[PDB]
Amino acid sequence: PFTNHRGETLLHIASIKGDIPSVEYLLQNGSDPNVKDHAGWTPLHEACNHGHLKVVELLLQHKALVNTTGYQNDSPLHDAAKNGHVDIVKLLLSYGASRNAVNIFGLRPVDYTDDESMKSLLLLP
Repeated sequence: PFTNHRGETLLHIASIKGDIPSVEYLLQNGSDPNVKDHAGWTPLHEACNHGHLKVVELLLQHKALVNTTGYQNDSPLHDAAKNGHVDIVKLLLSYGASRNAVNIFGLRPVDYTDDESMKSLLLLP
């Protein structure tokens, strides 16, 4: 419940930073990873956007909802796809991330990449 003026918890902040010891300890001690700041971001959205694979994985192990819509209704998959984080796209998908989820613009994660390696995970062969 303790947040800064932007509604960010310590978990959000550690997830932005990719601070594994912090994320790990908070989650180990019962911090609910299903929590939004004022804008709509979950700690998972933040880790995916900033490329923090291990943090993403910890959040998922601790029951962070893989498909939650955040700011502009972006999924965690949007954030990872957007920012060219192929490893995180694979992980998210392995947890059941919705490949063709749409944000408020009606756009999919694939709509945010020209990368071949990224497109191959998000499209069918």
